[PDB]
Amino acid sequence: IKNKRAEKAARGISEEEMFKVVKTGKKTHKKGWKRIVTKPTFVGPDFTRRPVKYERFIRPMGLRYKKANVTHPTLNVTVQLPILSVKKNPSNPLYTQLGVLTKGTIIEVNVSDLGIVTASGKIAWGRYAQITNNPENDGCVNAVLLV
Amino acid sequence: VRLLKYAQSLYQCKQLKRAALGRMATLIKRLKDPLIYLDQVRQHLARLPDINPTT
Amino acid sequence: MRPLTDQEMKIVLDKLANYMTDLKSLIAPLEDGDRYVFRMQKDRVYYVKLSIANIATCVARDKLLSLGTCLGKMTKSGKFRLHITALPILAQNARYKIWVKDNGAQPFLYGSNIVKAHVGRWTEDCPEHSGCVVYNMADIPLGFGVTARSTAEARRLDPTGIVCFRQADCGEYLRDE
Amino acid sequence: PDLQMLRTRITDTIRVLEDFQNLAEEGRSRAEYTNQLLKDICAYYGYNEYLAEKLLNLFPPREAFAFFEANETPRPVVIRTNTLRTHRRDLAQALINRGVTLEPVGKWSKVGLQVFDSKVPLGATPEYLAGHYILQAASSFLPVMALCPQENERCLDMAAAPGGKTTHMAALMKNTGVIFANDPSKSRAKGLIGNIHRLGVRNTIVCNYDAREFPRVIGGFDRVLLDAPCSGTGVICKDPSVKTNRDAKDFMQLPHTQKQLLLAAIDSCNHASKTGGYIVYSTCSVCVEENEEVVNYALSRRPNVKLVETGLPFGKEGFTSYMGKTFHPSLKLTRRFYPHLYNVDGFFVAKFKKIG
Amino acid sequence: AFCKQLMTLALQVPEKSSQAILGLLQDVVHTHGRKVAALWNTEERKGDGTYKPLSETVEGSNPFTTTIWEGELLRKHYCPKVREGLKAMEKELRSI
RNA sequence: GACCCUGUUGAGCUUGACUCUAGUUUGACAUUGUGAAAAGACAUAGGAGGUGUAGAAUAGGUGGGAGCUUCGGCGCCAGUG
RNA sequence: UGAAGACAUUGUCAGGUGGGGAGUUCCUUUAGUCCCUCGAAAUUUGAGGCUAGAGGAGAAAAGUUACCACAGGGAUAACUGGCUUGUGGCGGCCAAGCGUAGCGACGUCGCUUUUUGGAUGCGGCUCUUCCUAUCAUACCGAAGCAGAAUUCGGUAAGCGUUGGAUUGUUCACCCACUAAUAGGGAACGUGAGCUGGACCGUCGUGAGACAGGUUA
Repeated sequence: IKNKRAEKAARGISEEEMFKVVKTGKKTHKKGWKRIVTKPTFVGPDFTRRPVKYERFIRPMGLRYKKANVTHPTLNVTVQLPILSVKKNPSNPLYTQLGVLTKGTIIEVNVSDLGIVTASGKIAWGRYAQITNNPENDGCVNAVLLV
Repeated sequence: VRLLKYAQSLYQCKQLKRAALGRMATLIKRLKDPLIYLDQVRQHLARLPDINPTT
Repeated sequence: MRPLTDQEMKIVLDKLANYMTDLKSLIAPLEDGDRYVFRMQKDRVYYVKLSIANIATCVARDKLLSLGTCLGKMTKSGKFRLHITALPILAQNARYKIWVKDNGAQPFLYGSNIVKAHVGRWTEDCPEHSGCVVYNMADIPLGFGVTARSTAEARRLDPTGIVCFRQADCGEYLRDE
Repeated sequence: PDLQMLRTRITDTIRVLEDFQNLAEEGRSRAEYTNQLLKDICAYYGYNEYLAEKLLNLFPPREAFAFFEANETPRPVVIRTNTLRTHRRDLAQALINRGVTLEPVGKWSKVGLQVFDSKVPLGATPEYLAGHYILQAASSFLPVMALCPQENERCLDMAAAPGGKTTHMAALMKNTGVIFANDPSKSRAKGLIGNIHRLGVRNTIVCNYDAREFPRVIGGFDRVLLDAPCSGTGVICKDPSVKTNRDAKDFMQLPHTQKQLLLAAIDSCNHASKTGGYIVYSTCSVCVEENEEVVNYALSRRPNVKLVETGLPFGKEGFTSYMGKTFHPSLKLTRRFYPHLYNVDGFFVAKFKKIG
Repeated sequence: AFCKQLMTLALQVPEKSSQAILGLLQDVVHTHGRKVAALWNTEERKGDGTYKPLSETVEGSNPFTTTIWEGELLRKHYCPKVREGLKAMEKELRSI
């Protein structure tokens, strides 16, 4: 997998800055208006506009995670794969909407490099994986593929 | 250090410290062999004679 | 779709007259014997030509998702909220105008209030809570809203001071993507 | 294995196939050589045997190698200006003042502008948010200049999912006429509506209907565009799954739906149109089963439709014949677009007049 | 809108008055300029609608979706005064 | 600081029956004529035809065929399809 | 009696829509026969069709949300205190045992992770005393430790432990003397000394404003 990646290689502003801008635009700061979520999250697109429902949740650059360590059981192997979307967090609907990564969290992972052959002769390009560590205590995301 | 900046409890800070210091250790345990090779070559160079090229 | 009722059109025209100067221009008949109308599809109002509406009726209710220009939505409490999609009409026939420099134009798109440190041009004799469309230095319509103070108070105001209340901006197009 | 060694071996096999008569082996034949090259390219370029073989039959060795290098390499940035709001000169001037590197995409489009590198996010620029330009592709530019829509007409964008083509239609009709923009998935119709409202279009009707109930719902459109859902062998750069996820079953279901869609478009246009009776069929694939066989089917099952000159600046003619099947001679009027020759996504276009 | 309408008028109106109209439009171009340069540079013609000549209101008639093409007759009007006035108009349009 | 609940509000989602029908809209047909000038498709009778890749070569296509013969050039045969 | 004119207008059948008027109380998924039709490619498919499970009083409005703004109600009201420190997490293998499938340390393998060498967003100075988690000095053990200069470790707190550049400040890096120019506590007030708002009211609210009042 790593040699394939190596040979393939051979071939906006952050929400903190946006919030500071809005604050410069607005005189009066309501007490505790800035509600930063202190849990590691996944976002995806670099620059996006959030709904007014969730425009108060700030997700820090230092806490954004884009890549995870996924283990395939049947073919015992751990590979670094990119996270596509946070699918369900069995702790809070708000957490799964904001993309909070907690223990036992179902996420979508790209398994394109792994090369899983399916029944129809397809090639797997996205699979569910359960995060089985505590990313809030460990500066990493560890997940087991549900295959 | 960034994660510690955004930490929220003593347990979280301890786990983050333990993780950081242990990740650095794993890196060294990976760099076992080059250290041995460098020690050997260090000794051999320290024992090499001085030969002046232009004399 | 369904045409607006009398009270619904009264509310919509109240908001439109709050923000615009002439409205018989909007509802005036055109050269080809056609006129613009108002229709409601799933608590959204759409400004659209009568010909387009009459040719759009063939579409089943569950399958019509847009028609013409979406002016805004009627909320559950029976009030009309105008939209950045309805900005172009406001630019065409705006009542009060506020020009912002780049230093406030970028924040306005990010979703911040307009400041005296940002304003670059006013419209003389603007009352306190009036309808002002926010443009940049290139006469490009950037948004719309309601201003905070009058012209004299804004002039006398601290340059780090709110002069306009943000209500809608072009950044929501970066949202609904 | 050693994929650099395999690149070298691919080069050797290509020269061997080029000069087999002079440069040969004791008894190894073209069949063995091309089979080895097939396996080589399947291994290094991550293509399944079926699709890799299909593209190998599509092109001469050198051209095939260029095609797959191009498919590995991404396309440049390209944007379309809204003639409804600004024009190319002022838009380019403003963007350069903001600090991005642009230059006109060519002499074939007067509305397109190629972007190389940028200092400001292209989708966050104030002009972009005001609806001055849209991030589209030149391949997507092509079908509308095939079907230039005149003012005060009824047009049917039978599949208008991104929105760029519908907005460009609105630009050329000058916000006049009626455009039925249909997309059979609410989620992507959301982005369609967003783009329409950002770019300032007032003559669009967005429907979520299956594109094949059109002669039943409205019928009688002056002009129709049909960007047929396809296998995606022209945007393999953007969608790397196509390399190994397209099988025989797929290349049998996809064309049946495309054939039904083309029949629907033919039945949806009107023969008695004062200004235009045009169907324009476009496809994002480069495979012959996907491309021009649906055209042959259309000209074989509806005699009242005639293939007409495409009016596009560049391209290569359609294939009158292929491995066994002979098409209608007139198919040469169609045009094909490939990345290796022209730095554009691979498309196929076809223009039709209705007579009956 | 007034520039376009006055060019049409000057096309259809007697010599001395037409000279006056050309002078007024020259003054208008001098004062405003950049605002009305698009009426003569066809590359800046807006395409957000079609010009409506027999309109009812000034805003209703889309003025920037058209081009002042009258010069092609007012340069061959019989009066040297109006001809040189149009020449001065183009001169200052050029020296904008 | 934080947490739970209620009321109003915004944001979003879901539901809001069935049968005819005004309105609206698409296609076809009809009144309904006299002609003239153009275009298309049907009627024959002719004439002429095919350059994706490789294959020497511009391979409509199918059918038989190992011999063809203005009796010297061809077939078959080896390719390459 | 004149003008217009083979286009209009008009009529009929087939449909699309119907939040308006009158009356009354269809598609999608699942499994099966390889049972029929319809398309499509030729040596096979996709869509309908059959059987019976699952989805979709009634234009008045209704249900819903770990979301938002405002108003209110309730619980909690500080907090750690034989705490803290040096060795990451996840999954597999092994695994004395417990047990008779489940928990299971140390190691090993996989990810982080490799075939060529600025971060930070209250600081600073003087003196007393104490700690050692020792920078130097004293004595030791080990090192290709020839000599010299050293590195790591041990006992040791008796004795001492700077100045620059830079930055809002600090650290990192870099630069100069020096034997070295160590780190901490004085116990929720970091030993002693010095220095560098919330309540009401009016009007609003897609939004705040008041030389309006009161008050610790």
